[PDB]
Amino acid sequence: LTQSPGTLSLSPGERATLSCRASQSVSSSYLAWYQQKPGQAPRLLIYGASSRATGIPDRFSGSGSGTDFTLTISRLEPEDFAVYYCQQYGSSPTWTFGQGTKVEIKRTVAAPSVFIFPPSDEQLKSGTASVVCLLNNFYPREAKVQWKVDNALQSGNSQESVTEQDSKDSTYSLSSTLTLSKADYEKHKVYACEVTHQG
Amino acid sequence: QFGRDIADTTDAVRDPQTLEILDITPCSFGGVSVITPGTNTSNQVAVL
Ligand SMILES: *[C@@H]1O[C@H](CO)[C@@H](O)[C@H](O)[C@H]1NC(C)=O
Ligand SMILES: *[C@@H]1O[C@H](CO)[C@@H](O)[C@H](O)[C@H]1NC(C)=O
Repeated sequence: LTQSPGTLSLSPGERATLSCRASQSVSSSYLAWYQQKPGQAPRLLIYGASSRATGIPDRFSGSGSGTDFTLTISRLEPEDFAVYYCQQYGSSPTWTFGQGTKVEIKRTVAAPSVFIFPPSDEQLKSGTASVVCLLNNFYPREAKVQWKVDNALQSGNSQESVTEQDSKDSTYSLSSTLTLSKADYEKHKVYACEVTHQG
Repeated sequence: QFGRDIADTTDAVRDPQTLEILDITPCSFGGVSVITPGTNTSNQVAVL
């Protein structure tokens, strides 16, 4: 299955449309749609390519034809901020799900506040280093991060940068960790991190 | 006792008990056109 756009990030209160599309491998009535918040079991929103399940708000609406189909959300709420899946019957043998379009609906717009952390006495006496660079209070998650000593260390195979965390501050946050030997903290005379955001 | 139109039909009538005069207007009617993009474009339609 194709599902688009890969994320849908419009303001609350609007009308917003997800699409679900296929080859001729599938049959026209058996489309359905599902909501999943982080870590939850999915919840059935739409079946029959157009019918709401019982206990789903009248502001959701499915429609389509042939192999081009859609779910329009209307009067959007923060409760809609979730991954949304279509699915369709593979004509008779098999069950097929869509991409999981993240409904990343508009919260704020902001560039990151940033904090930068060299190695520390317990970490170094344990025979290790890990340099840390922290980003927070931003939206969208438009972030890019680069490590330097003070030229470059972003080429290091031991560098990491975890997926972004959304917050009650209506904004994303993320961390990069540059794990290293204690001999790198002996080698490099300074450590630094640089950030690109909003484009 | 009766009113008349061009077709030789009742444009109005007098009631045989209360003797008041009633117009007759025919009950509303018209065509039902279906407005459609082609079936090759969509199965959705509007109705006039
Ligand atoms: C018919 O009956 C009503 C009620 O008794 C009376 O008002 C009316 O004048 C009568 N009409 C005729 C044509 O006799
Ligand atoms: C038929 O519809 C498809 C899209 O559904 C379009 O690509 C194609 O050009 C149409 N052909 C004609 C002749 O209408």
